[PDB]
Amino acid sequence: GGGSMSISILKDKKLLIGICGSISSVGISSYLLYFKSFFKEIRVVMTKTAEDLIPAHTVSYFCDHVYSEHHVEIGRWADIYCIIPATANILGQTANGVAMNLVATTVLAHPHNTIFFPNMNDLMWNKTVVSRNIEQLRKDGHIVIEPVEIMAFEIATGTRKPNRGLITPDKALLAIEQGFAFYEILHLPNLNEEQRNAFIQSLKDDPSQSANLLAEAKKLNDAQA
Amino acid sequence: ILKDKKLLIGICGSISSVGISSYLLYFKSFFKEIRVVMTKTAEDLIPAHTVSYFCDHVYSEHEIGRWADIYCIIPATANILGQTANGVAMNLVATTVLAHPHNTIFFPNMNDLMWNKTVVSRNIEQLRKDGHIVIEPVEIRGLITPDKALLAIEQGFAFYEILHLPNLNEEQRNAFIQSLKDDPSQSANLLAEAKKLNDAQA
Amino acid sequence: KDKKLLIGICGSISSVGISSYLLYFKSFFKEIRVVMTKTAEDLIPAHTVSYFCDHVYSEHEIGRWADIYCIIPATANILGQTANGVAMNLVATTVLAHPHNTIFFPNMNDLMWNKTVVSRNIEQLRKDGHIVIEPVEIRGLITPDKALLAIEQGFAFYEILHLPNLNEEQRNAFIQSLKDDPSQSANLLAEAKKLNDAQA
Amino acid sequence: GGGSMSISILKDKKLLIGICGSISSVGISSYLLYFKSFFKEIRVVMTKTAEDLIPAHTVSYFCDHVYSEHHVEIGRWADIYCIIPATANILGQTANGVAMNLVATTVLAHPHNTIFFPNMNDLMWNKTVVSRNIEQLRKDGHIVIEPVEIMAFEIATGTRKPNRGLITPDKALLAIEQGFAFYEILHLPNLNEEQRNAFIQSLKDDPSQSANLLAEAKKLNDAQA
Ligand SMILES: Cc1cc2nc3c(=O)[nH]c(=O)nc-3n(C[C@H](O)[C@H](O)[C@H](O)COP(=O)(O)OP(=O)(O)OC[C@H]3O[C@@H](n4cnc5c(N)ncnc54)[C@H](O)[C@@H]3O)c2cc1C
Ligand SMILES: Cc1cc2nc3c(=O)[nH]c(=O)nc-3n(C[C@H](O)[C@H](O)[C@H](O)COP(=O)(O)OP(=O)(O)OC[C@H]3O[C@@H](n4cnc5c(N)ncnc54)[C@H](O)[C@@H]3O)c2cc1C
Ligand SMILES: Cc1cc2nc3c(=O)[nH]c(=O)nc-3n(C[C@H](O)[C@H](O)[C@H](O)COP(=O)(O)OP(=O)(O)OC[C@H]3O[C@@H](n4cnc5c(N)ncnc54)[C@H](O)[C@@H]3O)c2cc1C
Ligand SMILES: Cc1cc2nc3c(=O)[nH]c(=O)nc-3n(C[C@H](O)[C@H](O)[C@H](O)COP(=O)(O)OP(=O)(O)OC[C@H]3O[C@@H](n4cnc5c(N)ncnc54)[C@H](O)[C@@H]3O)c2cc1C
Repeated sequence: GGGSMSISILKDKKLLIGICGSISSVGISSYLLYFKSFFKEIRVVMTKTAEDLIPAHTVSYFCDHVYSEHHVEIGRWADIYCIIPATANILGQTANGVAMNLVATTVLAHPHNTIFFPNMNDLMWNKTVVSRNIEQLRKDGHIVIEPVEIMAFEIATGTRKPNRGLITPDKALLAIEQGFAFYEILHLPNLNEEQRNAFIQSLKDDPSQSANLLAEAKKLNDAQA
Repeated sequence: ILKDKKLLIGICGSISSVGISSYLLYFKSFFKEIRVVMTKTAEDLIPAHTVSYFCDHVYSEHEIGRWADIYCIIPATANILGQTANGVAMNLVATTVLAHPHNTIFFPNMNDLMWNKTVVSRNIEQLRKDGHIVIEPVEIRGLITPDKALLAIEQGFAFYEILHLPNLNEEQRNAFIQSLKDDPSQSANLLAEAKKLNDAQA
Repeated sequence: KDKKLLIGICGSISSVGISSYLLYFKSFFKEIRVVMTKTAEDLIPAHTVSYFCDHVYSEHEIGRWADIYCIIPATANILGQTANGVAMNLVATTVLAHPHNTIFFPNMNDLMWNKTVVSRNIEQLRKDGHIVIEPVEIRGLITPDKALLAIEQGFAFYEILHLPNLNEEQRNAFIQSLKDDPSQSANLLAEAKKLNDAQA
Repeated sequence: GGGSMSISILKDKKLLIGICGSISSVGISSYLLYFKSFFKEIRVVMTKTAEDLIPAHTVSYFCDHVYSEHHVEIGRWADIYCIIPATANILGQTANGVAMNLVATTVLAHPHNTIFFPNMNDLMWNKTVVSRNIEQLRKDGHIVIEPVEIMAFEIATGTRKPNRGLITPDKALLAIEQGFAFYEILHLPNLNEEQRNAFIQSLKDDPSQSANLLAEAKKLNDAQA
């Protein structure tokens, strides 16, 4: 199924997007504008390197507000906290509980969990620490959306090298929907392990079903209070 | 037939400048060398250091007309059209139009409202009467895609080159032009045939 | 006629008194915003002008926000820019970004006013659909009340001239009554719209 | 054997040296100048604290170029990336995949592995986290050259306390040669565990043999393709 199918569950949600210092951040509007018609309100928090690549005044044209590091309530303001693109550095900080910029701090100050969208060249992606930190973030309850292997321009080399890049805005929207349904189903009180793994396994096989799955998981929740 | 030429791209203060990389990278495999000159508003939207990752050099408002073999302004604002159409040159982008030998290819980009303003159409027609080329935008009204932009650049180069062949006559001149306005992907084959009829009639 | 009015201030000494106009316009329009050039800000700070209107746009959207865009006072430079399609400051740009036409209130000394290029730019602006209110010989601005009457008259001019499914008869009938009583603009235009939809 | 014996393998190599905020950085010229006659080209990337101790304009007198934090291609530019002197902080960042300055980022963006030269007083060296991070860097494939116990001036105390200091420029040059031969031999395709451990064990017993060892390990590589 498609991406614009579980729109229901994002209709009233506040989305906070953290932008890190990756060259793909220059194109973040393609994500922002696409998300704009699905959430109640979208705000952005940026690192300094992201601001050096693309100014906060530019990003503000594509969302409701931009938080710059020159704001500790934004983690509670957001219903969904998504970091895209996420650098190896933000993964290292968040996986190790270090919070030196507002994006990494928002991970700790945000109530539930964070959805990361890593983006780096294949060289950095194959470093041991990066994989270790990804797996630590996953074990701590955060969600790390896998990038796709493509041949993109390498800023460093001026030629096309192998790069681990972002999924399209619709596949990202599906990833956010799926992840939200993941956390909500995982933390429903009046359910047992078999029904919970039943709802989770069908989310990993068809994420466009998130709306229908979550909607049914809530009604089996109250029926079993 | 552009692998020999130096391409200079001037960026003006439009939000579409944030996507200029999509053009720069695409052009990179067709021209000998691509450099960029920016306005201050364009730099405020997207820094010159960011653009530099996608080209050979970026000239900021902090010679280049003669360096370029082809000068393309993309995106072009209404203001840059008003300046160039009236011979006013207050930033480096407009000045390069005056300092560049031959003609300039403009890629205007504006909302549908500004495009229908009388002064804007007047300035477009003035630029066209002065020998410059103004590429029409499409409805998606935005800029054409990088592949169509490349075809338009090629077509414009072939236009100016055929129009300024010395020992050729009006009928064959419009003959080479009319087949370019009907098939721009033939620019390589037509221009190559126009030069060999040139020396054959010396 | 509770439309939104945007006023552009150019670098003229008369800008120091722009409040006398703003306040007067404020007593007719419910919402008034101002956009300034840098020179106008050097003469009178934007924070000072902000005491007399709802918001001041500085050089440190608004064309579509405004229903009526009026440049007062307008310098020779702003006339040269707007007449030639050149937009180098926010005031001149708003002329291009505004959906309809602009009302200019030129203010300059008689020397600059009698220069050929200035008259040429005025006539070019008029030929392009913009309205240029004539100054008085003192060459200064008309009083605020007459300025408000001129703004109403100009707005109704453009609105009546562009009625789609209405004919030259009723259109010239609504126009001739505007040149004789501009304070009737609100009553005239309101009657022109209802004859509009009645003749769809 | 001596240090100027395996010069062959550095003749065509580009060396990037990262300087961290240690007082020994004030004397880095003794290393730079000594290395200058052995590599094709030597560039430097500095942290802010290193720049506070010794200005980048001063270091530029002793190498080909100085990268200051006020440059993501330098990791691919370098053939060999060496961090000297390395602070406890740079070890903490690199061991945990955190990249907040250009030196630590270059570790991730550099294609192979990094050779660290730690330098700190004996007090910091005996902290548990420092040893843990050293061992983590070693387990992740990086090389950490051991400092030597001496009695040096303590900036903090104005008297001589025990300090863990750098090896001489020639022993460092040997360490770089040895480490380069280590990685190259470790990643030769057409070799088996017994021949590889044979080449490695003789590198740990005589590093001045690196040139002869690597040269032979390549010719047994192609002979076994
Ligand atoms: C053009 C370019 C593209 C890049 N693309 C990628 C990529 O796709 N993937 C990838 O993994 N890496 C990439 N990097 C490297 C990455 O930017 C560095 O690792 C950087 O240090 C991490 O940036 P960040 O936005 O995650 O955090 P940053 O906020 O950038 O943290 C480091 C930077 O922030 C500033 N800073 C100062 N104090 C602090 C503080 N207390 N907390 C936080 N920041 C501080 C510093 O000036 C420093 O440059 C790129 C670098 C460049 C120059
Ligand atoms: C987000 C945004 C998007 C826009 N998109 C479009 C569009 O698609 N189409 C369109 O026609 N118009 C657009 N405009 C309006 C356009 O930017 C203005 O008309 C502007 O004056 C055009 O500038 P330019 O890039 O043509 O040349 P510029 O060189 O930008 O023209 C002069 C401008 O540059 C700055 N500048 C020049 N020299 C200096 C200096 N020495 N110091 C400081 N500042 C200096 C000034 O602030 C001035 O506004 C847009 C404006 C904005 C804010
Ligand atoms: C005391 C005083 C009295 C005046 N009286 C009159 C009058 O009676 N009538 C009249 O018509 N005018 C008057 N002017 C304005 C003056 O005559 C000029 O015409 C002035 O440049 C008008 O500009 P502006 O008001 O439109 O402001 P703006 O359009 O903002 O003027 C442009 C300003 O930006 C700066 N600038 C320079 N280069 C650039 C660039 N490339 N891009 C952007 N900005 C640039 C300049 O310093 C200049 O002041 C007066 C000015 C002063 C100081
Ligand atoms: C004179 C002196 C000598 C020292 N000698 C030693 C030694 O021999 N061994 C040892 O282990 N420690 C030493 N230290 C302590 C060490 O400098 C600190 O731990 C320091 O924070 C690490 O410096 P660095 O060069 O590794 O990284 P730094 O780049 O120095 O990181 C911290 C410093 O960088 C600046 N900074 C700001 N934002 C960022 C960012 N996003 N990323 C990186 N840096 C940022 C800060 O101003 C801060 O002071 C010494 C300190 C001093 C003052």
